[PDB]
Amino acid sequence: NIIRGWIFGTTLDSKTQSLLIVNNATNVVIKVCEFQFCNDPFLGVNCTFEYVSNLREFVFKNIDGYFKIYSKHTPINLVRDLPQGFSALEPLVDLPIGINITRFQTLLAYYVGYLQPRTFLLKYNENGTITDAVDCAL
Amino acid sequence: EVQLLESGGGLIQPGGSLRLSCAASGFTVSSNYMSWVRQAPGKGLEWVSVIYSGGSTYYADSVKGRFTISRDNSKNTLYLQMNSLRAEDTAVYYCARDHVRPGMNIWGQGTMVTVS
Amino acid sequence: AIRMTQSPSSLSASVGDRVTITCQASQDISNYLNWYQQKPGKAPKLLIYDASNLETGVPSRFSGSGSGTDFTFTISSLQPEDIATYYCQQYDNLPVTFGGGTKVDIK
Amino acid sequence: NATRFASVYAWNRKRISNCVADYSVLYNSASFSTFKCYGVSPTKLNDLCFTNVYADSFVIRGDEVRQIAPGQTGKIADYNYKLPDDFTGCVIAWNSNNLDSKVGGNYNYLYRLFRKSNLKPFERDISTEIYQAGSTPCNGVEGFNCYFPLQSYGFQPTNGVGYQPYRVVVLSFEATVCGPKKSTNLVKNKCVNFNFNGLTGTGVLTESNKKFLPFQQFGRDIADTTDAVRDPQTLEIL
Amino acid sequence: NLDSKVGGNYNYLYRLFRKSNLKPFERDISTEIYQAGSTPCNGVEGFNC
Ligand SMILES: *[C@@H]1O[C@H](CO)[C@@H](O)[C@H](O)[C@H]1NC(C)=O
Ligand SMILES: *[C@@H]1O[C@H](CO)[C@@H](O)[C@H](O)[C@H]1NC(C)=O
Repeated sequence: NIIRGWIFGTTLDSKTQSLLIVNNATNVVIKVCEFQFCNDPFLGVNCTFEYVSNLREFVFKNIDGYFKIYSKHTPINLVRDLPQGFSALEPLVDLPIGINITRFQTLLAYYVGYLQPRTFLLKYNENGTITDAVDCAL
Repeated sequence: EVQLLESGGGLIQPGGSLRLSCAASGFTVSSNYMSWVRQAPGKGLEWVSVIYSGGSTYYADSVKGRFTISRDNSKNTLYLQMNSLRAEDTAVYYCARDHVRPGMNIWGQGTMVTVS
Repeated sequence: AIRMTQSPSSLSASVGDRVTITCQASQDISNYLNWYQQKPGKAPKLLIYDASNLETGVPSRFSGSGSGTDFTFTISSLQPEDIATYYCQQYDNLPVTFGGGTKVDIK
Repeated sequence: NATRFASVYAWNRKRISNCVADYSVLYNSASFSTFKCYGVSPTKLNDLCFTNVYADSFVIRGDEVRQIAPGQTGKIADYNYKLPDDFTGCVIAWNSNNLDSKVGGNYNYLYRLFRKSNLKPFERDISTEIYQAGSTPCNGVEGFNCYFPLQSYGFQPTNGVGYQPYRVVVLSFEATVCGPKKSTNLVKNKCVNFNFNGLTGTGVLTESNKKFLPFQQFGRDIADTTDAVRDPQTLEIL
Repeated sequence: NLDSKVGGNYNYLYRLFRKSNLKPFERDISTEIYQAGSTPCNGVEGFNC
């Protein structure tokens, strides 16, 4: 459990609001205050919203002022690369924050990819879950 | 040397106009509450108009729409523009720095406006 | 509009006698009532402000009391130069209104 | 229902966001002597969504409640709290002589008496600088033509209604704040015109046989037609 | 020039409340007291009446 949280925003220097999400070891906390961040905000080895609650995949996106956060967890036995296979990510959070993001940073090996506007064919089985997909431009 | 000196009064035909100037010394007019008060001959005192420090203007019902009050910061002078003058407007017109606190209440000496 | 009533209209008393006039308000004016002395021909001169407070320089013989709607103005010992017309005014609530006035003469 | 209220010159501002606003607690209360709304209807407020709501609270004289309105002038409207001419909100007031007046006289509540110019809409002036009313400068020292810009209310119980303290709350409507939008009971095996969370239609709702996921709401047939829904209150699929 | 007065002309009126919107060319001149609250007015003006 090295990786702990995320910071999203535009400047992240107490000049504009910025999303801060931190899982302190039992508690998930999401804030959008105009935090003043350190140069390297690491953890020991104006607020408009505030909420308090192996392989892990998340999808963060911001559309029309809504911040969609999808997630999925699964066990794994592998170190040097991502596992090959298919799995769908369910939605977990839909923040009405309305803050536009340009940049972000992690808080702790991980992997980052960038979405593109493509067309996909999704196969829904009898139980409503996605079991396979086909990229229509691959 | 705090004092109010005023002038501009005289005879004027009914329906005519007349402006009364009230020159000040010792304080700033544009920063104080100022008032015009008229006294008809033989009668009591009658409040006429007020300008606040911020500039809001208030007038009595008997001169509302006809009289106007203003000031000039460069000359430190309080004015009272009188229009559509009537015979019942004949009085001595005192200008006064309104009392707001201890010892700032000071009155002019009035000028005789005679509407005839 | 508020209406101040001032009694008596006229008054004559001997030198040194206690002189007291009243001023009843039509509405409650708290203690925001002032008193003026106007000698003949001259401008009004503020003596009492806020019902009971004496303006700086007024002789001690001038007094004032009252709150709400009924107020009083008292001269301790009347002096010859006290001859004048005395008015009451309220100023907190607009429009500003005056009293009927009280003429004072020496006996 | 706050215990302490602020002086009008230092008026308090609460920012309300991300909540369902129940305005029925207010316009159905008989404890308010003044309740005037501008650019909105009091009863029709539970059906309007807004981005932000601002609640400003302070204490003034009853005489000066009339100044908390668009286009008003006076010692309060000019120098303490000013509403714009295009105000969209509600002004609520009630007497608080039982709370904010002391026997010997309460002096904790203040109002600004001196200012060179009027306040702009929603301006909060908390200055303590000595007011330079004369030609000479004050240099932070009181005296002639140099007055403390604030004045103290003399809130005593024996004061007339116009002089007793009134507590005021100004709601400003500027979407994370919506009104209740209650629901009703549901009936099955009968043709109904229904409106679930975001969708509307006409049909018969029947006990289903499917197993929706915990996050799925609306079903869909092969030909992009609504087939089943998740009831927002009862965790049953229809 | 015709309908304004220095003291304010109030002879011209406008309806401010109604239980429903007027139908086309409908004319309503009734002076019934509008009940703005839950308390019946019974023809008596007052709070929410
Ligand atoms: C679908 O769910 C049912 C019970 O909800 C289960 O019995 C069935 O095995 C599931 N389908 C698959 C392919 O696992
Ligand atoms: C909603 O409230 C009703 C009672 O008002 C209760 O029976 C029901 O369990 C509640 N549903 C949820 C999801 O909390």
